[PDB]
Amino acid sequence: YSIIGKHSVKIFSMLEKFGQFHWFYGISIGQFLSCFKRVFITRVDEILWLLYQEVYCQFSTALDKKFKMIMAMTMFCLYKFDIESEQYKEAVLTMIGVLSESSDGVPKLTVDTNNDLRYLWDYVTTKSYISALNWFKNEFFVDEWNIADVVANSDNNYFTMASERDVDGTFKLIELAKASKESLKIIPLGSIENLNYAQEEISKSKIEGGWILLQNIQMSLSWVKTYLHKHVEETKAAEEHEKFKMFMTCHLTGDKLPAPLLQRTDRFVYEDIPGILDTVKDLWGSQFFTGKISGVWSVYCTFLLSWFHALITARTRLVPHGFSKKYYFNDCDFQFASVYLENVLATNSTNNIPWAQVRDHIATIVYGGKIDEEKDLEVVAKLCAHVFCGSDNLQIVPGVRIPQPLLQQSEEEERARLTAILSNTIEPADSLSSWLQLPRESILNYERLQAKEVASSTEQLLQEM
Amino acid sequence: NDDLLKIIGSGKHHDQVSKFMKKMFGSIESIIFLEDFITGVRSVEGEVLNLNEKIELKDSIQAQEWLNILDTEIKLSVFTQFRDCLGQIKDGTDIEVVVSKYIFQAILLSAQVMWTELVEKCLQTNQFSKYWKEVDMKIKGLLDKLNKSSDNVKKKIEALLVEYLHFNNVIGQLKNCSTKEEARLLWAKVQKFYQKNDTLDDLNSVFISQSGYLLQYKFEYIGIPERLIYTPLLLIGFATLTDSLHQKYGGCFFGPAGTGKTETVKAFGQNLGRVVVVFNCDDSFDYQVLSRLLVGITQIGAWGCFDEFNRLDEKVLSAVSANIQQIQNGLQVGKSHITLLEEETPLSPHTAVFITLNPGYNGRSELPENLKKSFREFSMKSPQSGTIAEMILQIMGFEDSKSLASKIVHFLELLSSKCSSMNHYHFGLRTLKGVLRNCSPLISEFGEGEKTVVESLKRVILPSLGDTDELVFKDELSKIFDSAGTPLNSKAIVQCLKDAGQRSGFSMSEEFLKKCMQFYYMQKTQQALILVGKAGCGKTATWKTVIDAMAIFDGHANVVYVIDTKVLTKESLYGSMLKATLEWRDGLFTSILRRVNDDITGTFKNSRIWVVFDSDLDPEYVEAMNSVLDDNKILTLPNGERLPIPPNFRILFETDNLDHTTPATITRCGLLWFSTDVCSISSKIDHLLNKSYEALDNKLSMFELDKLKDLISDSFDMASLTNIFTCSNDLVHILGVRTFNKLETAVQLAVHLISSYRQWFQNLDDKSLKDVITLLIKRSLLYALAGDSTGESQRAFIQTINTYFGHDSQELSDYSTIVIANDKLSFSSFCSEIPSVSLEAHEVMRPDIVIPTIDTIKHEKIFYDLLNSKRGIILCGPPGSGKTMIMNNALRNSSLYDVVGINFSKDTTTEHILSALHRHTNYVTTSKGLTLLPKSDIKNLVLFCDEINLPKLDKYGSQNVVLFLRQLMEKQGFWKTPENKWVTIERIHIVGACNPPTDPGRIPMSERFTRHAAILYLGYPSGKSLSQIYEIYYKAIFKLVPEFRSYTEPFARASVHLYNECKARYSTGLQSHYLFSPRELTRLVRGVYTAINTGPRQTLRSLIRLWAYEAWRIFADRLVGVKEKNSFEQLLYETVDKYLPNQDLGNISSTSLLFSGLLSLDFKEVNKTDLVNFIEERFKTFCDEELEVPMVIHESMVDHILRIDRALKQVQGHMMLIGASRTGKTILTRFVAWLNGLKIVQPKIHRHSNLSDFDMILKKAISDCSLKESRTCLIIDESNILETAFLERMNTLLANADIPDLFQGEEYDKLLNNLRNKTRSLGLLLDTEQELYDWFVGEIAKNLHVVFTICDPTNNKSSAMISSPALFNRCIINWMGDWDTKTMSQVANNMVDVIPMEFTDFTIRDAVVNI
Amino acid sequence: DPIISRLISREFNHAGNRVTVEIGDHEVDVSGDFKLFIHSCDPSGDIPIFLRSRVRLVHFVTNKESIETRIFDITLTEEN
Ligand SMILES: Nc1ncnc2c1ncn2[C@@H]1O[C@H](COP(=O)(O)OP(=O)(O)OP(=O)(O)O)[C@@H](O)[C@H]1O
Ligand SMILES: Nc1ncnc2c1ncn2[C@@H]1O[C@H](COP(=O)(O)OP(=O)(O)O)[C@@H](O)[C@H]1O
Ligand SMILES: Nc1ncnc2c1ncn2[C@@H]1O[C@H](COP(=O)(O)OP(=O)(O)O)[C@@H](O)[C@H]1O
Ligand SMILES: [Mg+2]
Repeated sequence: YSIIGKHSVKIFSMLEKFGQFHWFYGISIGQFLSCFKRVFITRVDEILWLLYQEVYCQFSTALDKKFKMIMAMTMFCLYKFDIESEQYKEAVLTMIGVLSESSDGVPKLTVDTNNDLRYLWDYVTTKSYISALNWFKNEFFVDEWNIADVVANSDNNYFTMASERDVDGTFKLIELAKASKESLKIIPLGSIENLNYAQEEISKSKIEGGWILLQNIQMSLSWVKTYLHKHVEETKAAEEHEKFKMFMTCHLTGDKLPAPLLQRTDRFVYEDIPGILDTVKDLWGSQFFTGKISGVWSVYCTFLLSWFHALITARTRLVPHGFSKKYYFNDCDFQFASVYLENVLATNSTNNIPWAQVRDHIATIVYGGKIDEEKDLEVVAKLCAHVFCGSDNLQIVPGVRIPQPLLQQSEEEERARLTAILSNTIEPADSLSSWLQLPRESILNYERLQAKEVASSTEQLLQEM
Repeated sequence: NDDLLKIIGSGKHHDQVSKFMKKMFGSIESIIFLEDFITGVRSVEGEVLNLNEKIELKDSIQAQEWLNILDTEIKLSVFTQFRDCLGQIKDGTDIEVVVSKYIFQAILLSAQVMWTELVEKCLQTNQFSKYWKEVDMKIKGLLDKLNKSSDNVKKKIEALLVEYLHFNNVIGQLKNCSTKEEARLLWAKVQKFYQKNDTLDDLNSVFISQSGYLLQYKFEYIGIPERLIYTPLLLIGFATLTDSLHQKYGGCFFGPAGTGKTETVKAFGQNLGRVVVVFNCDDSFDYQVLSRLLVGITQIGAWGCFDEFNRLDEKVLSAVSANIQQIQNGLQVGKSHITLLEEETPLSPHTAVFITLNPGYNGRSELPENLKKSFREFSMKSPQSGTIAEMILQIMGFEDSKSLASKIVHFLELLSSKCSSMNHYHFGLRTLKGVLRNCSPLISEFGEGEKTVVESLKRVILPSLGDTDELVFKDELSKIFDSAGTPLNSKAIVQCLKDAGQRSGFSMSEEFLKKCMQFYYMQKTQQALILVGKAGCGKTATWKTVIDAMAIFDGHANVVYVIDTKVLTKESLYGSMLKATLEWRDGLFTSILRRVNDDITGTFKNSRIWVVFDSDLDPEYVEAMNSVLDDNKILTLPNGERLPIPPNFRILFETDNLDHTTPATITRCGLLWFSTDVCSISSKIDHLLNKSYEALDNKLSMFELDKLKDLISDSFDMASLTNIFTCSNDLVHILGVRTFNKLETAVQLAVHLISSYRQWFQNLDDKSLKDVITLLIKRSLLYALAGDSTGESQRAFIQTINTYFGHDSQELSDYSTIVIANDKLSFSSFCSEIPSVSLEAHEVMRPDIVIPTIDTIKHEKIFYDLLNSKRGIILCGPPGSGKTMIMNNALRNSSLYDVVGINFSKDTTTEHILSALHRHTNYVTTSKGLTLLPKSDIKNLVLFCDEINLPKLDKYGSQNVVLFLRQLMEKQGFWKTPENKWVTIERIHIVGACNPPTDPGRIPMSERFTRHAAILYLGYPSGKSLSQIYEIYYKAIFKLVPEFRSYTEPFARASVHLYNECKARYSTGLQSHYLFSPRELTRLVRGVYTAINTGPRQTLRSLIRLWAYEAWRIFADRLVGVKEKNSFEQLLYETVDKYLPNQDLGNISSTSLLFSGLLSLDFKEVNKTDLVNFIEERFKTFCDEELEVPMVIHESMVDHILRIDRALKQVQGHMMLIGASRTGKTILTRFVAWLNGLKIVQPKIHRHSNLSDFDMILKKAISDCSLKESRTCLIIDESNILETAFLERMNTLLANADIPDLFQGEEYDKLLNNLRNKTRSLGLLLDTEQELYDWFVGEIAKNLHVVFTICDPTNNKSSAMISSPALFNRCIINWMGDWDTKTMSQVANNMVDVIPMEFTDFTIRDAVVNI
Repeated sequence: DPIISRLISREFNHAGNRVTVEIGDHEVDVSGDFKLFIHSCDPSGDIPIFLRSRVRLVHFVTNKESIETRIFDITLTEEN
């Protein structure tokens, strides 16, 4: 058991160190024990491996894709370094060293000796990075939990999912509730009315047993430390109360939540990123709920914007090679651009040529407002050049051509026609280089960097213990 | 509340309210009455607005009621004056007519509306060219009207110029467009001011379009504010602000400070007829005031801007941020009433909130999450320069403003790409704003041309370039634009400059004339000047020379104030306000302004005032006066004023580096970079010689002087010295100073040595005379180049000198001396003659005792020669090398000079210097120098500052205490820190000692200070002179045991061998406290004497053991571990065997030789068993009488008790114990003190102890030691030293025998009085004030005993104790750091002395202890 | 603070019935019924070397090493 015991500390020490780095990455000793208890319900060897599997399956969910992968690589080195040969240890460390830029050399080749490990070197040598990074997860042979699975296993009434500003799992939670156990109640924390209504709907829902969500807690935080800190601590009767589940939404990049509260509540990182085309379809999708307020020609501009926004946001992710730094573009930025679009049609003639100042205003005030680096400001602009000026056929992306309103001038026809152009397109394999004008070479450079980050942080973590 | 109450109270009067309006309006300053009626109002700017209806005022009227009518009429009055004017210009009336009768706000709005409408139609026709010239004419028309204008209306024309230039600029851009589409894009981005001639509600009739969006002009008065020059970037800010506001979103711009984000919010308000309220956030700003202000804004429907929102405290910021959301959420929805600060207040929908966000330490600050969805963030950027250049050129009087702006930018841009990367180089727009600002006065001389641009370029750009880049300038200036061949003011200034220098001593070199010219041309335009260069560049010469040359050329007198910036505190210099009585006291920089501003009783109006800051300049100091450096030209008090500075009043800055200062500070001022020293090596010496000759003229006849100057001229030529100064560099220089700055040291010495033998020059042979000169010149030239050298280097340099001087001329020897008869004339040069010293047994240790050597006399002579020159001396060298002794003995011998020792520590204040001096110096108001600080007696005073490279430096890194001495050496007096005037010190000299700056603890000193010093490196001597020296020391003490007179030399040789070995075996490579010096030898020599003078008749076996014990206590007590401790046991053995071969020795280990005077009446070797038993009978007693503490008496402890005993017995007893923890170092000290009959003082310090408290604890123990004759033992622990100052006080108590600060002023007089009481009581009168304090000090030195207990010397705080030289040198260091295995077993045995246990297998007790 | 210091080191000034201790200045009577304990929260904060040596340092912290001990109890409940 000492042999089991020694491993579990270095495991917990690793999970602990993630909490030092980032606030949301806490782990408690009881979390670790509850996890280790699960492992039961050469025997010592199997139980050990049952731990490393179980630890991966439970604590993976509460980390982001980077930390998922650092935990995988580290855990693999914590296990296979002790168990496997010293021949093994330097071969895998030499490979982690190529993935980081620490060193580059070729490991021990032994025919039939190691094939799993011979298969990794193939990934690293083929310069295929993301696959090499995942190899450490796969090597654990675990069926990796969905937020859903987590929720089903969990019997806690509280949950906090942090997420990057790129997304909001608000809509994941909607389909999670609808598919089983219904009872979805979205509560925005805005002003005093919202907080005031909020705390009312909280106390009532727990007795009723409905699901509740507290959208974007970070913003309302001063209140959290006063009301929620007391309230969630007091509510050990919430365990006694009807099957009910409360959810809270954070942002990782942003104001730091209290650790005690955070540890009480289950944790997930919504890491789930939509396609360019899918976001086009999600954007265009809602715009029909308005009714009909604007003319046929506008619908075209609104479709254009739907593409534009879905292209800049996709480009946001890929830095450095893409934008210089991480910029976040919102639904608010879409709204202000559409507002100006309705207005430029309301103030101008139905001649198509108003297009020049549509570019400038969208690229320098509406979206270029936040942008501070001149390098990036030209990117926004060159994209407006492409999305906004164009005659009759645009070809926003290589597959798809966007044709200008027809003489028939039907707005219901045009919706159907522009929805049809979306349904016909299939977003290619290489979308991030083919659709966002940027070259493939740059995409790989990005892939290489995120590899480098996981491999570095693991080297560092191994030496530290 | 306060101001509100005054208004309601003052209602009867009405007139009193005008003061408060300025606050609740922002635009207006005071209200105008006929008393019955309000005729109008005036703005803070000066502009007079008259109302349409003058409001009548009566007893039965409320302030509420009358003021509310005023607000309404004031806006209506604006519409009136607007339509009145707009209609006029519609009927083609010239703008010059309108200006005189319409308020700016009204005429501005009218121009905008008419312009916009005239350009709107011009887009249809495309008749741009014809409207353009038309406007261009109005531009010139307004420009010439400005020159003929009353200053108040001069603001109005200038403000309108901002606008009319913008007008023509837009039309011009429109003229240029490729197509009509291109023109209609450009036009959409502009702010278009329209009118409704269709509907009523006239205050709602004027509206503004931009980017497709409209914004209704609210009518509110703005006055005539200085209008922001229109840039594309400006319009874009205006464009975002309108796009945010249209959707009911708040505007927010983040960016670097100095981008004018608030200026923009201000401007954008004004353009729409609003006075935007700016909340400067976090400037001691209450939340309750802002919560007030917020409600006021939501009711009045005003515009609020949070100027640098980021700088608010988390508590405040949450509260504010939450409030703002309510408002922005209320507007977005349009809720009539919204709740904020838990009150239902109504919200005007005219309301808007703006947040400027300056960057923090990380980068650009952020909005709280709630505000992110409520505001719209924008990135302010500095404007591309080209655009601002053109406009600024256009306002001043254009010529071709388009091409000058191209050309200026290209040039500045080209400089950046072509010049070297230098730290102080700025070719940023700040620089072109400066070149442009410099242009205005320059136009007055020449034209509104490129040639005036050209001259401004070379006025600002050139003085800051360094020689390589100085041609890059000339090459690209002529490449871009070639303007003029010759300069005006070429002859007239120059002759006024040369005549000033001939009088000053100076030589007109290519460079000195250049840098003199560059300066002259700068003072003209620039009010603040910066002079940067290598220390001794000639900067104080250039400016003092130009300044002087202007009183000859203009005829205007100068009044110069040189202030060392960093010697004084910001409070001492700018203005200090005192906590409780909040009394405003002047300071230094503000008080000298009051002579010019407050009381120009004499001529200050016709005079020029110049305020020079010699010292290194830092942000904190320049920031406190940034307002004078601003366009303001006014000084801002911390509380209670702005004081205006005239154009007479110039600020200079001379410094050596700029690394600390801000590019912002530079570009307000004019920078004069001194690339090289102004003048030739020869030319410096030339001036220097003549300056030296002048000193002598007041103590030497013309016949003597004429003849001595004839000698100097023919003895040394430049060709010789050239190679000597070249070779000076090929040498290793400790405390290095550059060759050029060595010259004052040379010539001053040379002149003094020659003027010394002046009587012997009357009759002496003309061949022989030359040789006397040449020898002294060769000598003085040696110490001035090679004095700070190894002397191993000096010897080699002596030949280098001989080489390059003429071959026949008298050669220099290592110990060369000149010899002359006392009463009868003789000549010849013979060397190295030494007196023989006899001193008795008691004389062996004496604070004033030096054994003359080949080197002692050599050093004492040169050191003394420098004082006669009156040059500052810096003695550098390792500890124990004799800097202190050589200095002290050369001066304790002479009647001329009188010495005062100041011992410097890590943190010494400049007042410490002054307090120490106040006993020996006397202020007298003699007319010769106003206040003077001469010495309190008639003959010269010498301040010896020991450890001058020890005091620390500002966070920027500048040691003020050093700069204070630099002030004394260069300026000759100093500014009084409290009373605030100049005191010129009379006949006081600076001499300092310091360790090499490669040594740890040591701080590097400023070449600006060390340039004034002759530097002498003194090392250790021989290992063979040391042996000679201490032989005479043993000789003296062996007058007590004459039977061993044979044995004095082998004892002296042994002592030195042990020294040599300890120093080599145990160095600072093993432990930091392994630091040995001849001080230890002198401690050993005396330590032997003391045992003899109070011991039984000594056998040869006794004496060697007596010597061995002292050798142990002086060299090995400090040694750590056992490997080194055993090493010394064998070393001691090894040394006796080589020098004193005997068979009578015993075990020489410290444990076996125990010497004490506790049992014996004499200091004798005692028995191990006799001592242990004596301690045991005394420890019971000490246990019972004092603190009850059980301990085991063991072998080590007895040895240690004797260590402390000898320490506490010596007259000056300082011992520091290093004991880890639990060793009992603190208990043993208390015990040995109690045995010796010493009062045990242990500072009762605690968490809540101030310095004053510890000051008290010290002061008492000091006063009880002299006035009560206490014989106290002061135990200071590492815990006791709470601040750094505590330890600094402890130093002063050791290095000197008193703390001067404790007893100063009145507390000095009280002590002085009490002292005379006790002095008389004991039976002596002491005549002088100095004679009494010298007893007081001498009493402390023999009654006060400081014992230090530090546990881990590895700790950084306990490191500082050991580090401190004062403590380390004047203490006996002892090591108790670990328990020995033998002492562990010994202690364990006595503890298991009680026997519960019974026989066992195996001893039973012996086994348990071993586990 | 330094003053408690004599109370920590067992130093006292004896009388027939009364036992006195010096704190700051005032000499106060020690009961015998009197007990002293010192409490701290953070091992990050360093206590002075004088105290640390006379004081009985005890760590009431649930450590990482706590997991080692607690996993064997959990393993053996599910193993034997
Ligand atoms: N034209 C000249 N001919 C001869 N000597 C000159 C000339 N100009 C300057 N010097 C020498 O240079 C020195 C000028 O000292 P000054 O105080 O101007 O230098 P500094 O850089 O201000 O030094 P610090 O910065 O230490 O005050 C004078 O002592 C003088 O001997
Ligand atoms: N030539 C000498 N004559 C007399 N004493 C000397 C001589 N050389 C060294 N010493 C001894 O060394 C000590 C000199 O130390 P000091 O000059 O104070 O050190 P430093 O000047 O390096 O601070 C004196 O106590 C003195 O006894
Ligand atoms: N010789 C000894 N016999 C018994 N106890 C000792 C001895 N030396 C030190 N101690 C113990 O170690 C502690 C140190 O006492 P102290 O004299 O203050 O030394 P320090 O100043 O190093 O703490 C005491 O509390 C004492 O109990
Ligand atoms: Mg000077």
